[PDB]
Amino acid sequence: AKHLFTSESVSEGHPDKIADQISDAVLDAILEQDPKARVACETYVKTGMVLVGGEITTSAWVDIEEITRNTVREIGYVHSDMGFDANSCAVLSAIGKQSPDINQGVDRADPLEQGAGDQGLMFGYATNETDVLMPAPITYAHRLVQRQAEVRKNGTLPWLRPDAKSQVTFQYDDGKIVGIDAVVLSTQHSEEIDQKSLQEAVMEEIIKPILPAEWLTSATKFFINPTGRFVIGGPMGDCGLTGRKIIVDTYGGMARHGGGAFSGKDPSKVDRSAAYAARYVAKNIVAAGLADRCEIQVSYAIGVAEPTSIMVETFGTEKVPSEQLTLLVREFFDLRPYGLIQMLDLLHPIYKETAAYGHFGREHFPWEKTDKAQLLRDAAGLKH
Amino acid sequence: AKHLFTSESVSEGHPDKIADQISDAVLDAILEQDPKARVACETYVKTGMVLVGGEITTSAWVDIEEITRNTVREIGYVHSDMGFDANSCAVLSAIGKQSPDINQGVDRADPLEQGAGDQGLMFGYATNETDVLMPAPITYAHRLVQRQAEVRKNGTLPWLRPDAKSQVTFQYDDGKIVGIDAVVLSTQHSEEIDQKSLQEAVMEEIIKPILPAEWLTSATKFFINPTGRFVIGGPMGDCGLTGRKIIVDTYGGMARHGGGAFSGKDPSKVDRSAAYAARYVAKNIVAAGLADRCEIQVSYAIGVAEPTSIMVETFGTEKVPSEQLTLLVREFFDLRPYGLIQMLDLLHPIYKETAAYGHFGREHFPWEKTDKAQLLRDAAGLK
Amino acid sequence: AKHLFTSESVSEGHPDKIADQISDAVLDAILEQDPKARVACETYVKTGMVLVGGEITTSAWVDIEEITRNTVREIGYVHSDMGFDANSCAVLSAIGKQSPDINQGVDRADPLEQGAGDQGLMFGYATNETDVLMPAPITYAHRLVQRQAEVRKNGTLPWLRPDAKSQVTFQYDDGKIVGIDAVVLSTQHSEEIDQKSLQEAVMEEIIKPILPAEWLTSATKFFINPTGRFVIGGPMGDCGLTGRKIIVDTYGGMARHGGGAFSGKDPSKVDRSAAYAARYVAKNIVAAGLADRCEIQVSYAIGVAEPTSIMVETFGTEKVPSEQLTLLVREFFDLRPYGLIQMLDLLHPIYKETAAYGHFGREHFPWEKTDKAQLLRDAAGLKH
Amino acid sequence: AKHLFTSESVSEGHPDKIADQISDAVLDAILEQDPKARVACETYVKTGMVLVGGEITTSAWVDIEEITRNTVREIGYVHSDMGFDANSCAVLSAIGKQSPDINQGVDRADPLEQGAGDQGLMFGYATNETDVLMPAPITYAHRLVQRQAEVRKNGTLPWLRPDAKSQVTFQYDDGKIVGIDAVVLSTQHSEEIDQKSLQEAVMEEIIKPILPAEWLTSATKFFINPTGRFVIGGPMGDCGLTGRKIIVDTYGGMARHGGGAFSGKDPSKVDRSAAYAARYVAKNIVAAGLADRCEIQVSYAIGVAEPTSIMVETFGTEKVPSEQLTLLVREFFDLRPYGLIQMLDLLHPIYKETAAYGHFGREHFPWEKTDKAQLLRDAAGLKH
Amino acid sequence: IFTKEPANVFYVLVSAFRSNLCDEVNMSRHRHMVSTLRAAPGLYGSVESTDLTGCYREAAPTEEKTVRVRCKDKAQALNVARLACNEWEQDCVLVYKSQTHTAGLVYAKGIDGYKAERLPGSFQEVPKGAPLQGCFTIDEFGRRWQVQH
Amino acid sequence: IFTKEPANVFYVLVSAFRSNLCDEVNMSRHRHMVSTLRAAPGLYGSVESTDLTGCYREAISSAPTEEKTVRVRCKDKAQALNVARLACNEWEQDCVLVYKSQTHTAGLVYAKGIDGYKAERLPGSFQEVPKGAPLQGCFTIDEFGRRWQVQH
Amino acid sequence: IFTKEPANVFYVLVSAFRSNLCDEVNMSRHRHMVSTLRAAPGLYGSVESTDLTGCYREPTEEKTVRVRCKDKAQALNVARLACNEWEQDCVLVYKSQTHTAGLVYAKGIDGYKAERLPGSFQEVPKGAPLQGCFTIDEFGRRWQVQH
Repeated sequence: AKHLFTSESVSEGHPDKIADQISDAVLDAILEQDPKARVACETYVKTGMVLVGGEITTSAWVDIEEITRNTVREIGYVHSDMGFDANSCAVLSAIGKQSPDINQGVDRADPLEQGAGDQGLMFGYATNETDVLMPAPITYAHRLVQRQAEVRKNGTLPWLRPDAKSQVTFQYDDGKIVGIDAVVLSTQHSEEIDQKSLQEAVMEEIIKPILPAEWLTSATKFFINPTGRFVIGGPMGDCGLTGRKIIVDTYGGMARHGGGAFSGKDPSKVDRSAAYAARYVAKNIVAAGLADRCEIQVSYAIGVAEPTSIMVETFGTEKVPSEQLTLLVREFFDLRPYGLIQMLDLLHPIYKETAAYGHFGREHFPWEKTDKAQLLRDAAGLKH
Repeated sequence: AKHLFTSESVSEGHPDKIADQISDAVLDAILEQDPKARVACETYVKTGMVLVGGEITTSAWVDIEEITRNTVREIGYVHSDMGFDANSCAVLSAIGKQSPDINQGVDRADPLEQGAGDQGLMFGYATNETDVLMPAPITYAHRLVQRQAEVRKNGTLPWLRPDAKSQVTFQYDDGKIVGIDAVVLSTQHSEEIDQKSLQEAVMEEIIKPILPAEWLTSATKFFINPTGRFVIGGPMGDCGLTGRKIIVDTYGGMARHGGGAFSGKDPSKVDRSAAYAARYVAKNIVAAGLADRCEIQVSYAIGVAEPTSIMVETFGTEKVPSEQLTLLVREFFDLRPYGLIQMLDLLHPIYKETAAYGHFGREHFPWEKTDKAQLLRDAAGLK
Repeated sequence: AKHLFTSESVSEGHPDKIADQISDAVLDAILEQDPKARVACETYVKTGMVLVGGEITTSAWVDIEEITRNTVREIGYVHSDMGFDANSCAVLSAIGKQSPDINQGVDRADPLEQGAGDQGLMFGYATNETDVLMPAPITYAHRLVQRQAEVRKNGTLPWLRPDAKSQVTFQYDDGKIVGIDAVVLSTQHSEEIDQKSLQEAVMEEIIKPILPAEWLTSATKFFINPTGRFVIGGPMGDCGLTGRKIIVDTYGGMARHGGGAFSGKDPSKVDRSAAYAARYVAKNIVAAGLADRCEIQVSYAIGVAEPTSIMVETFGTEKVPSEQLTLLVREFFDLRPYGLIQMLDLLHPIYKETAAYGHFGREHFPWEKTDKAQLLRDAAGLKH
Repeated sequence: AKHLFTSESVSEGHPDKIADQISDAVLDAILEQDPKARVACETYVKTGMVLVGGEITTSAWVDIEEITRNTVREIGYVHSDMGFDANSCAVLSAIGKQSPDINQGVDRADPLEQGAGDQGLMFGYATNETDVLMPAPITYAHRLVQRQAEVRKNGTLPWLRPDAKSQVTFQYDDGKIVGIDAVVLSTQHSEEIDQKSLQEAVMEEIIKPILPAEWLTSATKFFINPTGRFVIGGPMGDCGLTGRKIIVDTYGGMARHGGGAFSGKDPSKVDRSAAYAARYVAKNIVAAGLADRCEIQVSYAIGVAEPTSIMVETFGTEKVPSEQLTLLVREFFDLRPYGLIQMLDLLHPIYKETAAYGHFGREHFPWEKTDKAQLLRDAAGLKH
Repeated sequence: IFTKEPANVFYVLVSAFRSNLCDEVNMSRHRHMVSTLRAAPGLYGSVESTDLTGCYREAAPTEEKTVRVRCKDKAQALNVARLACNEWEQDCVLVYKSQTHTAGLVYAKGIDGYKAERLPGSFQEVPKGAPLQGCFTIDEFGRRWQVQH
Repeated sequence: IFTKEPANVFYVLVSAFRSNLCDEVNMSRHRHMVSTLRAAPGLYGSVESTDLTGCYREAISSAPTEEKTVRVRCKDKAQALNVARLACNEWEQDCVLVYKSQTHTAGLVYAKGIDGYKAERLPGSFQEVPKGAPLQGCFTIDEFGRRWQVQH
Repeated sequence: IFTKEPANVFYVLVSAFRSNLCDEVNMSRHRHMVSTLRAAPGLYGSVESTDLTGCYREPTEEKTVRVRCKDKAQALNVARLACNEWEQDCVLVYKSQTHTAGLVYAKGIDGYKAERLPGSFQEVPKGAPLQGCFTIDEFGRRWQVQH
């Protein structure tokens, strides 16, 4: 029957997402400079300071501080009142180690056979609830935050300030979405605005234009900056750790996630590669329509070319037996780490965009392409 | 149907869990010295550097440095050549401090009516699979790594060293464990021991104990330190960030999770407290037998006493109207933050034990206690 | 579920079955003389007159009355008191024989291309209830009357006379044979015998050895010549006609039936051969595990070799999609009449045995062969 | 859920139905003379001879010859070239009369209480697909053949001759009617008419006015005398029996059948009466709306007043538990033979009407009245 | 459900005449248009039956005297019917093939109003449970059009 | 589904205009009316795309017929919508289909005249054909069967 | 289920010593023999818990002993040959994690029998107690099979 479901998305003005943006900005830099790099970088966000630490394996030379300050500038933490400034803040670098020696030494084993980077497990989820196969609520929350940031940047609300968070609660009755139960929005605001103007403005420029008027109801409730005094935002407001905001990037708790932070890790790292892969394949699946939605779990042991475990789940939404389904999975896609790499060719510095507002749910991301579905189309016959 | 499932559990030796134990020990010490304080701290782990920082509205006064040193000591990283020596550990503290007494003297308002710290959603999952009312796989990997930890501490395999991970794959038939497809173990060790002797020894003193015989067959596939080189490990091995091992702390990914790390968070905040409360109600529900496996999504708004949204899910394993079930939940339980604080009395310095090896599935923990279940079953009706 | 289902069979001693036996014995001898012949013969049976008439094209030379009397003798009506005797009864051969067409048009050009002899429709049914792939009650009833005749022949109860009718009512829970509710057995008996001993000995020598003692309960009711007098049986009491008892021949009433009388019909005639092929493909589909209980309707427009319509019905027990199943049907079996002929080798002098006690469910019959089933088991490996 | 279904009918001009007509006309004659009689007459039909014989107990006095000649003449086989004559056909009555005194002598018995005259079993069906509560295809096919007979009689196409047969194939989606796939109509025709113009004429005067063009597609195929020559028609070309088209009499094979040839059976004969009762009660059931399509079966043990089995079948289209349903059934209806007699009042010379064009679906026949249905509906409280 | 009792492909359609709010003069108006159509059946090619009552719930059901007419010509006769409704301003009419008893309604104004609705689910049914639709009943037989779900 | 990719609260609605059997003069009529609609984008409040066609049994035995149609993206729940209605009224057009872009489903309004609102809401689905069965109210744009769906 | 707690590869098994013929003297010999078992921990190779009491409604109730032996069959062998010596034939065994196993009826030094179709064991569902009760720690427990 009817039951609430709730998902949230943070602004790209949030400290944790700030750290992720920083990390994958460094990643895009190093990657542009080298396709074959092996990088895992982490970013700590604190009031007066920002730190980056980790390891890089390549030939590239990279200025960390300017990457960081560019990033903050994009976000806009450029004045004391905000509690954080791109320029004056302290950047702390500990990554280095710049050791391309080990992998440059000898290269004769086939890449598709080169064992998994490190042990791990991950998931890829897909559905038909929306166009983009993502779950509805997480997508709506992403729309909310990105619209907020857009208003801040274009200047329609000059007094807006980068940090913000959003949470939405829908009534899932019989699977379909009848309407929103409630929406809660928190924003960083300049000191000038008073509360009432703020609530009015945000209900105006954000809530209505983004949400379906039908889902918008009187019974639906709206909580906007319940404290309302949020001129303090971002780091001085709260701590920031890379990948700490792990779920928001994903399906927003709609499905089970593996447990490896996307940002600050390169396609060499098995986590993102495999996760992109799982999302990609499940997307091709639901695009075929074999199941309204599918969950995919894949588990790698370190030094293993092949997935230790591959589980498919349709939640009964399957139109065909699940076993030949599994067969098709293992056939049509090479699940080897470098193999799915070649399948998706991630070696392009693009992740600075996927830094925030969902790592799936955007077309330009390559994994979101779903050609092979047609091949899948042929492999299975008619439903039932 | 039949399929495979996998989960993962880490040793205390892994850097992420290291930072987690660190921050949680901090929180337990401060809680001991002061119940009502507010705590938000994070820990970072570099090669020889450990960082701790956050806002702690407390009257308390304790050196974070010596606490960290003693904790790492207990972990045993007391030798640089391991990759980390507790004596040498570079300690960085930036912990924000503030006076909470002034705030509480200002508020003068009922606890229950006081709103949630921050907006956030969280889950609680339970099931009748385990008689500890957990999922099987994460529990097995937990017993695995902790048995390794124990057999190291007691020095039975002294050359063994702390850092270790376990990734385990079961075969589920029609939702029933028929056998373990594969078990993968990695562990830190001295250098002198051979890889093969190591695999043999660990299969003996780790694998055989925690794994039951029947699921083990020839078909079961074992992969132990496939690199074979895990002297190099620990912090120098890899940087550990507080909470990054969230899922493997929660449910092994058997069920959903919201994304708020447990460590460094007093019961006051919504994240950890609500997580406990959800697992608690779910466990009591299953103990009332209302559903065989159940997941709870509870969602709070910042500053708000009322929890924005409440959802129960039974995967059809319910025995009653799910809406009636929700009604019963709201009856028996005050989902307010202060409400669950009351119902579970989390105001006690205990979380150093929830540091590592499973937050849920250890009876001494308050939320794991299942009292209202019976009364819930009494509220239930037919069955 | 709780529902009681009944079927009913007859002995060979009953008039109608006598008619059919006569007709098909004629057919058997004739077709033996010439396989290529065409025969449509019907037999009326009255108090003492056996009438036989129909259309026959062949070059054969057969006495009607000879086979007639011999058949009646084999049945056993040899004495006045039975109410009938081949030595006594007068035989009326009304068959008009015209030449076989020797023209080259009906020749080699193509048997498969040769159009259907006559319009019509027929049914096949198969189930997974039994090893014989036929509904239970009809099978048990047939086995009952068979036990009866076998007694009357081996000499166990000589005072039995050939006419006998049996009827069984099974209980049904969840469509699983649970309990036999009622048993009605009327039989033809000599004058000397007495009613009570008859009831007893009949219950003993026939009912027990054929019904599973379990479904026999205390509450199980019995009716055995409840009229208490069946001295004068056979045709004298009542008219017997060709093929009228068509139900008992097919399915005992579990399945819907087309209406073509099988007895006394040459194989080239569409009805009998078509229905046999129907039962054939039904058995093959059921044996291939593709369904639990399947029904087949096939319809032929006179002069058109191609079946007008082919319906396959799985009652939800299809393990593969029903239409893909239908495709399978059209592919694996040629359904043109002469296609059936080649498929089954029907042009063989067999059916005299097939006159009575079940037109299906007796193995050595060609349509009953489950050979093709494996291929069908092959053509689809999906499980649901 | 897409399947082709097929049904089959014959004009009265067909020899078999002719035989049935003969029997029932005899029956109506006798019943007119005396209601209480017992009649079991059968009629064989050869090329030039019609044999009539049966067991009859009555005080009646009825020429078989006059009746037969009248009936045949009314049908129209009044000429040699037709293939059969009413005036020169040979009439043979094998009728053996029993004494009505055995009927008068039995007394002091509840007429109701008396056991059934003869064991049996039968299925009456009903479906709300059509307002006659009959399977659509067989009803349309009756309308077809009847229209043909009508155009023969009214003189519009006098070259048309009585014998004619019909075969229709409908599409079915979701169990629902969509289109007619195929239609086959073959008739006897006078020599003067051609093939082609006959095709045209049958297309117009019969097919068009009777078939809903919506069901008629260009893709829908047509067959009219596919052999292209049917001058020799009637019994001359092909033998005919009494009760050898038991299917088209009842349901066109949509529903499983008991197997009692109705014609020539007196009401007191259990088969005809009981089957009437079955269709009657099933029609009342569906009319009350207690279910959408119900098949009733009833079985009777010889010498018993109470049936052995009364099984209702709803195909899930029930609106109430089949068990409460069965209780209701045995509540309102007394399936005692004389009971169903008094319920239906069969004691009237009316069956010459039910000769052809289906025993069911025709209003004035009392068993089609649906008054009981209201008290049925009100018996169980149903609100949907 | 396929009635199959009335004639085959012969068409049947209904009309109201009571479109505007002129209750009594509306009644006479209807009657006069009835006289018009019935007086010249040939052009209409139709058999009239004026007893019926047409109830449009239209969110407060309005009931207007209505007439069902059987039109033989697959378009021509019903076309004449459409014309009549047009001149008498009657907005739109229902048509259906009796055997199938299913057809959408056609709107028809101007010279040749050829505007027949899509979604032609069904018609001539009485579920007797939910009256929240157009009451179109003759001899207390509420004949409502439906769709499939 | 919830087609998030398309624009938000906008209503996308279709129009046919080819009402009477006027085979090619009706097509010219169509082109004319499309031009007229494009002529006043403001009050029409819509962008037009003319690829779509619509296909019905039409309950008049002759044959299912199809008409060229146009999709227009009105921003106004009513204003540009009402303009579309008044247009089809002018063009003797009986009914129109409007579905709200984000939900991707909303019922039809067979309102005409000057100031009439006949707001039906179908069973809440639209533009959704998996190429299974084309029986229903027939649509195609960009060779996509895209028609509403009734609940089951 | 699976009880998750006890050492895995360990073998916990329940046995009754009292026959049906008498009760109190069967109970005396019960405590005697079970104490003999208890006293020797090497052959019986197990720990004992005497709380458990069984019923077989077939409620024939008797005092029972739960012994946990490491040896997969060996101390189990001592237990089963011991029940042989006490003429008792009914003895249940189960492995901790599975928390079930079939039933063994093994007298004779090598006479060794194995059950067929074991589903589960040592849980009561509170629904239908027709099965053999096994009540310990104020909790009933029975064995099971899939349906």
